Amino acid sequence: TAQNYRVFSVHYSQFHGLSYSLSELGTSSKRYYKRECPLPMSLPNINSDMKKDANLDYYNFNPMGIKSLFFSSYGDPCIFGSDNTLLLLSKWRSPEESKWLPILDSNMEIWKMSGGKETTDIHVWPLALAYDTLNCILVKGKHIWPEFPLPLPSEMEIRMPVFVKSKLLEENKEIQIPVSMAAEEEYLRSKVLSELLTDTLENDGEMYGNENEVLAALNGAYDKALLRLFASACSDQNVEKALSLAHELKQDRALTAAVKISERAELPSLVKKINNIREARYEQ
Amino acid sequence: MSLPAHLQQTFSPEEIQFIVENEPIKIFPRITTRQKIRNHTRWQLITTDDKALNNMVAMRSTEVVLWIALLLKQQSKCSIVAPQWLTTKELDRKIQYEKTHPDRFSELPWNWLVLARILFNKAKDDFHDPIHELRGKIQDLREIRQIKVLKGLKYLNESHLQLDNLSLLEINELRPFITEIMDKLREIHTASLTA
Amino acid sequence: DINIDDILAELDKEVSPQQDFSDLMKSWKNERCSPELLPYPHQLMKRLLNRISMQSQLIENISMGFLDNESKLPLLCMETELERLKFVIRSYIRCRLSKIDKFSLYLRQLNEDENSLISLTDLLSKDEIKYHDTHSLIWLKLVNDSILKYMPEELQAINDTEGSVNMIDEPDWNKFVFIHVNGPPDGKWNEDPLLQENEFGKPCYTVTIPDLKEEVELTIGSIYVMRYEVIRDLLRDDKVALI
Repeated sequence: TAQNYRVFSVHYSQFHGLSYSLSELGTSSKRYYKRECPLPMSLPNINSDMKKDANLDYYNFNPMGIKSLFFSSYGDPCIFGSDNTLLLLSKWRSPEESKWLPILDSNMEIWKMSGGKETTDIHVWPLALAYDTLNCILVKGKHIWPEFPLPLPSEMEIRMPVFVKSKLLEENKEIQIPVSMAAEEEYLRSKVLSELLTDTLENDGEMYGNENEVLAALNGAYDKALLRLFASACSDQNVEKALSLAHELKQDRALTAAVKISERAELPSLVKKINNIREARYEQ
Repeated sequence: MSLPAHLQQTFSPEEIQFIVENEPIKIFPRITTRQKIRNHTRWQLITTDDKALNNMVAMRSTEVVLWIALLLKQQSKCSIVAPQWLTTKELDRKIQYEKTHPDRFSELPWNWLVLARILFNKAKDDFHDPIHELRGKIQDLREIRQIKVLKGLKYLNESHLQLDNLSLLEINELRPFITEIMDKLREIHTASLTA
Repeated sequence: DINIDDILAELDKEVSPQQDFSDLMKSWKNERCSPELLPYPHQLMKRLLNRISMQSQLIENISMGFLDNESKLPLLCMETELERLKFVIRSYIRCRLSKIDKFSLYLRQLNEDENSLISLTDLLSKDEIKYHDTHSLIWLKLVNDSILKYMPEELQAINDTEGSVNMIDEPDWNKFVFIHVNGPPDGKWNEDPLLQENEFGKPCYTVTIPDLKEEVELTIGSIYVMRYEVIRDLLRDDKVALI
């Protein structure tokens, strides 16, 4: 699968295993970024042990079960297959900074939007991803592949596999989400999205003219998640927890809001430490 | 006079469709008007927001006013996304609600009939469910809601009436009967109470 | 646990054409159903007419520029959008004219009443004033020289309210209209008075029908068939809207 100027391939052999390689041919400079590096995709082995219904034909069509290798709107490689989890390359610019982050969990998201059943009749055929916008046909039935009247590419949002079943079955059967973990997951999503956008900001330049504004809004949400986690830690009367979480705050106004949270959530001792952090940020 | 007789105190169904067509809907564009970093005429409309129209990206869902979504769907330049309530699962849920509570209407959106008709006529190929089944469930909902209305028009007093959750087209078609029978039962009462 | 929505709102507390069109549609919907002649929104209509004039000029200029890529969708959308806006204003104005024709003598007696709390200058537009005056005058001339010329002076008045039957037509104040309880126009509920919270937690208004001496709770987000006279006060405050 190739983007405008860069080519991404996955090499498999019975002796070397699944090895990917991201090479950017370029207009006049064949700048390499990876070569035969190991990849964390799970090849279908247990599911291929003569226990499957209607999946045998598809597995015959594609032995490795990798559905697509589509890029992102910013050149981030993505992988989809039997495990039904996206695999992004966060810091793909530096070979030493290689990072394989599972950004979406198709089965978990489907379950949490299906009402509670672990439905298997819903299969995801991804097409492309662009900044939380995963376009994928959701075929309903026993056939994994779609038909000639290709359905509308319904969009799914990226979600980390931080959703714990033990926490999610609090209301055993609009699936309820633990607010304690929901804000943390939003924090993780904002973090990874900001990191991805910063890579293309200085290097690839502006793309649509609104990357700076969406990055600023994302950073605002990033600090809002930190503020919520700070309040949650203060709810447990753990001053050290809130102090540790307060060192990652970006906007100073969010730090003032953290000062207010400390001074209101029955934690007089946190007031002095958050004020000390703010006073240190005065000179930083 | 200036306003015809059949338009005196009611809305013609064409005017109801006109009112419904001003509501925003979500579409998947088949074009891309987002100007790149590296001319072109912008919409700059005066009765809606042009921001979501000058920033369309192909196969990236936005929200535009319905009468513009239909205009683009006249060509192959968009794809109207059916609202969540217009699926077989939700229609079955609403039908079950209607069959379970025989005293009150279900919580369908006020434009459900008009929107269903418009989408079935102009966007017949954008439904994840077979349209031959969506039509059969829309008709079933209409029949149940008509049965409940005829059994409540049996409570046409002279004080007031609470037609909770009733749609807009149903209200529009029942207006000339309810609002002209209650007027007569009020005139009789006020004539009696002339003391 | 304690709620932290207050600080979240605190950190977020650092006339538009869409609103003008929405107000125009609300006024049109209210005018089509209300038995009385609702007050004219002079400022909104002035802004709307200015917008139509400027947009027509803009479309003409863009067409001249095009008369020398080939993106014609924006121009088609501009044209059809302007057509829709013009239709809404057309229907609104013509409904008002029909109501003026129906209640010409009532409006006349309101004008001639020094004890009246309303004035046609504050309730009719300038073109409506001119149309009402001219139509009343010409119909008066026709009825005079066709019927009233051959009638004595005691039976020659065109607004004889002392006869066997009143001959000035008044709007049906107790007419039944379909109302949807919007609630306060702003998004805040406790600020607005008259909103006596009902049981089950749903806020509601409270209006009394003098004829029946009955109190009815107007729950927010509900549809009612109420007498227009009872609703008139709330409707003037936009707390309810005629369906």
